[PDB]
Amino acid sequence: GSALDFTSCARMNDGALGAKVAQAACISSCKFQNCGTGHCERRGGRPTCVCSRCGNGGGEWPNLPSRG
Repeated sequence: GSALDFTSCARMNDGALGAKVAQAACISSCKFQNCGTGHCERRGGRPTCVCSRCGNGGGEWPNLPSRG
């Protein structure tokens, strides 16, 4: 489909205003999928919306912590 964005956080590169739109769009979409929050993260040059603290999936582990 002819769309301006495929990801909620594409606007992250639309200036400071875009940053707010990006984060807002991201956070909202995350909540809808049962995620505590959302933040715009760039992956492979791609400005993607990544949800943090999700019910099923966790979030992220860059340092890789312990289990318990």
